[PDB]
Amino acid sequence: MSRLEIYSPEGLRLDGRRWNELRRFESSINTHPHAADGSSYMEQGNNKIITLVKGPKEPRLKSQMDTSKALLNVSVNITKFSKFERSKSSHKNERRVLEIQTSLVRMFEKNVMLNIYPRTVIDIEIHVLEQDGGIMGSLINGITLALIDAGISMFDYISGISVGLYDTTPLLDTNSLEENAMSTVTLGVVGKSEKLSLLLVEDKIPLDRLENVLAIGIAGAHRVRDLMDEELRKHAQKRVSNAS
Amino acid sequence: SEVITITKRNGAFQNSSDSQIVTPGELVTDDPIWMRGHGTYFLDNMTYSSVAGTVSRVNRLLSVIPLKGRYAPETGDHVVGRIAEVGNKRWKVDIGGKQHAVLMLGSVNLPGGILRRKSESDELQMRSFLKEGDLLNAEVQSLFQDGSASLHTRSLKYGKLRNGMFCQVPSSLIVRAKNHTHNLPGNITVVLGVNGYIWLRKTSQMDLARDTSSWQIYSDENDPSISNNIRQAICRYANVIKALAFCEIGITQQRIVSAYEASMVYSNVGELIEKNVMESIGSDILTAEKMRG
Amino acid sequence: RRKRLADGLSVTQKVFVRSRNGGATKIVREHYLRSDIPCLSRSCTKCPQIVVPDAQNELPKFILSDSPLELSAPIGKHYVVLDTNVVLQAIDLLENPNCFFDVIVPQIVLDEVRNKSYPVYTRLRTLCRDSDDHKRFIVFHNEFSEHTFVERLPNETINDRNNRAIRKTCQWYSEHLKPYDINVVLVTNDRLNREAATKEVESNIITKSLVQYIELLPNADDIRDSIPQTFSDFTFPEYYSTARVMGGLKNGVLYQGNIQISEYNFLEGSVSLPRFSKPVLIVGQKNLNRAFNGDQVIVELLPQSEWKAPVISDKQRRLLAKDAMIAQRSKKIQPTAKVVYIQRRSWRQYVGQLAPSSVDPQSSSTQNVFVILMDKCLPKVRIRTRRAAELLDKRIVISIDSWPTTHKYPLGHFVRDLGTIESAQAETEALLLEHDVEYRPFSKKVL
Amino acid sequence: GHMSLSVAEKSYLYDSLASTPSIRPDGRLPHQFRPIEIFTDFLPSSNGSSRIIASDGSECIVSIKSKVVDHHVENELLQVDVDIAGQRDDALVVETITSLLNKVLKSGSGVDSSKLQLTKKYSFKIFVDVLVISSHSHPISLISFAIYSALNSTYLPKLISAFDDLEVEELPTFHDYDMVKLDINPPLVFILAVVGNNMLLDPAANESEVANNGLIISWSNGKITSPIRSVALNDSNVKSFKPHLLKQGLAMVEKYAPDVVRSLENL
Amino acid sequence: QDRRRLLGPAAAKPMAFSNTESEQELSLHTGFIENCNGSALVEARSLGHQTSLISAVYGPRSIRGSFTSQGTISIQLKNGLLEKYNTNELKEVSSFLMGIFNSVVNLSRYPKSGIDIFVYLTYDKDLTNSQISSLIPHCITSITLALADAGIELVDMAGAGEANGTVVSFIKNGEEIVGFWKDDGDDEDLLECLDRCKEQYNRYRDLMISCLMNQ
Amino acid sequence: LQIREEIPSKSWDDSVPIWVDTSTELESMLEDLKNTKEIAVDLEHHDYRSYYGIVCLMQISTRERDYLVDTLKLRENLHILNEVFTNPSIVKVFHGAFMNIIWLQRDLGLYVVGLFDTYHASKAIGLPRHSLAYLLENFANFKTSKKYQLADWRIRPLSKPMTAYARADTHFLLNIYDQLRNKLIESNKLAGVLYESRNVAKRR
RNA sequence: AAAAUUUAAAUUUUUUUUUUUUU
Repeated sequence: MSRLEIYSPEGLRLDGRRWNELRRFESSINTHPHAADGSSYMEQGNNKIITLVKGPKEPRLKSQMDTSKALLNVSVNITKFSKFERSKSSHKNERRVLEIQTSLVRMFEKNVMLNIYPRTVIDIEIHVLEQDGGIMGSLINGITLALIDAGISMFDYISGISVGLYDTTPLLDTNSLEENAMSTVTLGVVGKSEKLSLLLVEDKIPLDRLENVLAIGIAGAHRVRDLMDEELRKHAQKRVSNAS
Repeated sequence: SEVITITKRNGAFQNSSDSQIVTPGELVTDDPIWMRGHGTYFLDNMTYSSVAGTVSRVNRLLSVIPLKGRYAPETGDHVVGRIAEVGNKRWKVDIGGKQHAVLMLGSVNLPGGILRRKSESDELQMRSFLKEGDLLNAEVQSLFQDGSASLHTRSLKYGKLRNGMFCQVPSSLIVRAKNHTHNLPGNITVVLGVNGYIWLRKTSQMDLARDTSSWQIYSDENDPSISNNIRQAICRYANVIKALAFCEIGITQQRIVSAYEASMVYSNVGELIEKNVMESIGSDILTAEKMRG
Repeated sequence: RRKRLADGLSVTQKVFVRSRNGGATKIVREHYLRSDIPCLSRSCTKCPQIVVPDAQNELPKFILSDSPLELSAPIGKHYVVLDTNVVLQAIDLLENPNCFFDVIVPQIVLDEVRNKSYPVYTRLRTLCRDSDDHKRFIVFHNEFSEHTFVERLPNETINDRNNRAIRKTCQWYSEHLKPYDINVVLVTNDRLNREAATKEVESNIITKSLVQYIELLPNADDIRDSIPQTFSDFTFPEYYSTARVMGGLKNGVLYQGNIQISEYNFLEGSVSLPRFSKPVLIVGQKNLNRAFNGDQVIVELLPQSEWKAPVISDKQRRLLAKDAMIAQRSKKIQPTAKVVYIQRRSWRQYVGQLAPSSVDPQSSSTQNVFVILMDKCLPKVRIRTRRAAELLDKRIVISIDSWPTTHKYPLGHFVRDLGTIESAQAETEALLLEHDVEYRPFSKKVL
Repeated sequence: GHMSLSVAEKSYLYDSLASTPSIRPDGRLPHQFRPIEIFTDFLPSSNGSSRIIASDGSECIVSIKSKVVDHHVENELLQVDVDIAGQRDDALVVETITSLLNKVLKSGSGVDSSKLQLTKKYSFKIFVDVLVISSHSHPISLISFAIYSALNSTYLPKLISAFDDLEVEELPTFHDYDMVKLDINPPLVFILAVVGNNMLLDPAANESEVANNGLIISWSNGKITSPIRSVALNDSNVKSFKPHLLKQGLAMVEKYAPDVVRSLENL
Repeated sequence: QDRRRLLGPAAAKPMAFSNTESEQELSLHTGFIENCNGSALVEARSLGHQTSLISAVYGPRSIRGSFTSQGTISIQLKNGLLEKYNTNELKEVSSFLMGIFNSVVNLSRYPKSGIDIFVYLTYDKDLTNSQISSLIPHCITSITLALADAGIELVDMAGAGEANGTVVSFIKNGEEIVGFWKDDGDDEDLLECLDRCKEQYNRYRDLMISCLMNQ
Repeated sequence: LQIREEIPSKSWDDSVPIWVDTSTELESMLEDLKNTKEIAVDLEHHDYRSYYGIVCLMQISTRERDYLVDTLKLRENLHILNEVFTNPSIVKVFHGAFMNIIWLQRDLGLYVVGLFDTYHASKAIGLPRHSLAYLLENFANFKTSKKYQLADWRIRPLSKPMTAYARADTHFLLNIYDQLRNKLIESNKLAGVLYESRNVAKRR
């Protein structure tokens, strides 16, 4: 029994949001010029991520080398101050995390034009600072910045969002309070399409909603890569207008 | 009269000519007549960019030049290499670009010249002439199938550095010209690499020879006679590089001279590090750019 | 501070510290205001312009009529906006079918109830959805409302901004209800909140108390006995503080369970504790400490000086608590306990009968009466009331209001007017509810 | 280390800095530091936050989370925990710097744990939690600086009830909005280096490379204090040292220390 | 738990108990480990405090990494039986160890060659009714004797002396200092902190050279 | 060099900036400023409609009365203001007094000796925000005008809240020089404040 | 009317056990 109010009959959420609404969504480009040529910062609500990309460059060992394409390393940093309650132990080989480290690779095996970057290394650095739930799709949207943040060869935008289900009703952009309150699904959505990169369900879901549930998140996901685009573009105008 | 810049800003993560600017995933056109080059991929009509950059339409060739990326190596360029590794008869050496350049064993100026011919005992002395991290003048020959290219030293003018100091910049602000070695009043010399690597040293006689012994081409020696008036004059040219680099300024040899004489306000050379004052001198030259040419 | 979104939409941070298990756990949330907040009424024509469907694709129903009970000018037509306290005092007055048909529930008022009582919070959740043609309850989410949202002022407690926002909540209302001359009546019980509007501080606002509202009804005689509310031989003790009992629970000091107060002995009862085998008696009227039978309480053992044969530190009591289990194995002298806090009242609505001694025949005015309850184990309740000559040969519903320090018998108020003593219909009725039988017809949300 | 430099420089760099009119590669005065940027108060889930920017783009953030604890069952009332990006837990420079600042912030050495004291039975466990994005330096004296601002950017919720839990043993109560700033006098740390007969302040990485040896000096309370360690930067150029040079640097720190402090004691 | 070792059943616990200028002294011995090429044995006993520890040499071992011009030192501090110093407490000392020997060892004599140093904080009494800081100088002495036993090119018998929570390491019969370590103490006691350290250093190095030249 | 207590400026409705409309009231200031051993100073400049530069406005204030200097034709006639402004007995209190002097030095070459800096001198003792939006907030109880300061003062007469804002900014830096004339002697950083004032008025 | 003219793409191994985040 929860002593609180999940979703109002008057249509409202905890901050008063509707079921089809987002948090405040902020990106940034070239946050760290002195660090790497890929440096981008995310605020999606209180989900705050520093995203860092190194490459395309020489390996540390000739063993870790291919004569066909690039490699992709995922290093996730969950701080012990990432949550309200401070976690005791470190996470650096936690089997929960390694799954995502697998996950973003196979999500991003297929945007990178791998053949045109052979014998070189791409390393993607993650710094999870403030954690607000919706944690999975929070990452991917930070990734899509960071590859463009160096301008690496690719096909498309890739969008990510967790959308939750309170009993019948979809919830775009849940939080961790709502995440522990109901069943949620995250979608790794590619560009403008209807094709998926990531699809992950932990919670128990009745089958019959799911087609409708999947039909929800696309309009959210399309508005994601929407808001990424111009925000890059108004940055992109700021270069040449003052470069030239 | 200070030690450190401590200025405070609390409560925030952060403080917060027309051409086509295109994104990845974006259609350019589907006129089939266009040709498809760099930054471009496609499906039979659909012209699709892949980076954050600009549409370049060359006369039937459409291609996308990005804005962000590493240094692109091209042949015949005058850059600076830092010695990464030694191979079989090969060397590895950083450009700053995507990968290392390679450098053949006989690709270098031998002491005594060509009268010193080949020897298999030379690979027993690879570490003799060269070792790690060292800096030099190199001449970009040609490439491989990927885009990785190689170097050589076909002159006396190319060779291992000494007599000064290194600095480095983004590769963008370095402008192209028909010349790259430059000699500056103060009896000193900039060796602007294209790739973003910058070596200063004292003007040699060979430098003086450009405008009117040979066994010292792998030495770690300098001229022993180095005044502080040399040395402190190095640092004044040193910071004004980073001034223009912080101010995003295309390097003109004269602008440096213009940077140097504008820096004659300040004799305290340590004051050449200020975010404002570099920007102020940066603001000086751009205003001074609005007079001459 | 606050920030803006491009939809004209506001975003700010509400942040607090969770005090659970004594921890100091800082909790931060973002907060949104919207500008599509409906006024939810019949007469307004612009809040129905902004109403948008839900995920089930519905635009909801705007039910508060143009026609309230109209009263004596300068009331005229009016709506009612409440206090939590007047709800906390008079929750059953709200459930009168005879009156109060059109009430806005403010969101903060909704929350303090959800802060205070869970099944009372059910009833407002019950009434608002089960509002009908007659009686109409809405919930206005005023702190989701942009135009009624306020902040924490400097040097402020949380109580101040509560009263101020409710005052702010009413302030928008008549402004939106100027075009139809239906007023808004703010009801309170707080004398300091009945002080700042005496000067009419900012708003020319309808600040009346309960009785100051009750004294303006056309039919207020029937309902004023549903208004909630020396008498001394000694003084009863009190119940321990919050940090005292939470400080008592972990150490093994304090115990909770259920108590049974005997009918054949009104002043003696035992509990069944989880640590303890035998039913541990609590002896003494002060030691029962003005709780009722069946309630959830918090008890403390008594010293062996008060143990019965058929200190400052809790370092002593625990070692004495071990001696209780020894004395539990004795069954020759067994320990006594007393209550020190009440985990929960098992109060509800109650039905009884009055005392003929308590009533004056010649009087017509207000007077004290005690109610003889149908529960044999529970004592009489002093009822300050007018119409006792009516209700003496009649069945009644009360509800217990409070227990202050002095009163040997509690303050409560009559709620529902039932019918004649040993009439078959009325004796049918209380036979249902005092046996907990639902009888009410199926409501509008049922059908 | 980080960098690999060339030998011909290494002479000239060891030449120019060991000048008797000593010359930095950027040519500052020998006691100067380098320009930085200092941000805090930006992780609003935390008791305090911090964000500091170097001139070479070295980068760190230190977080402040607190916790209420019994101050009798636990000795260390204040804990430091450090993360460097790019490195294993097992590495050396990690653990030494980690173990260092614990000593620097011992509970009654320069730390005024009475200000941390909640009750006669309880107090505040604090967590100095450190994430370094990048460094090109022996990073330590940078890291103290943000922490100094981090403690100067930390608010704590207010006690409501009383504080004597020996007899009555009350469970302590906090207000839900009222925070008070931690009054504290945090220490500071300075990296030193010895070249020939010269002693530079704030060694940059080039300056850090060529040095014969270097120091770490603990500043607290407006004076010099412990922990103090002689410290290697490289290990190809490690030379010994006259002690008066060691005696020289102390006031050389000290007569320029509070001006850096007052620049940061500036609000 | 740890699947690699025998740690007993988990719910057990170890046993618990409750309450119901001076001289330092040595006994220094070499040549007693046949795995190594340099061994040294140290007894210490001082006033409430008796301490024994072992320094072990492996060198020159090959380096599978790459080319270096010269040698490279590796130092391990490991708990012995009773006293358990903290993990991060250990390696800080290991950091402080390496700095001094990098003003000692002719690494230039030893290209592409490794140095392995194993120090076993084997057993310590502290019967006294910065606890690691009291054991610093004896390490350097214990290392130096083992490094003489492997016969490696060492410039000086360098040693450290202690004065009350302060460790200062010398060369040239004290005429230069090579390693400095300070905890809390007084203020500006440095000049006396020169002295008592120096004379123990003046004591110890003579004890060391007796241990070898008389053998 | 002798500190006093905090003496704020006069009452805000007790004064409007009585501007110098010709050489007459321009001479009214040089007779009034030649008697005070302290003076508040401010200026405004537009870098748009001139190459040599036209200082759009100037504010010069005593302990009670503040001026608004009309410097269109008196740009060439601002040479008489140094009759009190080049004096060692009278500090000229301004916040960042470079372009208040240098634009009067670009066209008029004016004698600069002995001005009291309020902008960067606030940073050394530790008044954190050097802007006139803070000193009018913390020491003068006023509001700033930021979009109007980007706007010029080339024509005359000027706008009255715009002449109330920079004069509040003149009351700002003077009250950022009121307690700065007090607290400088305490924290042992006042000796650098005179040499920094010496570094601004000397080299050109 | 003969005569003839051009290229060149990189090889053989260094690491520390899995809890544990608010019905």
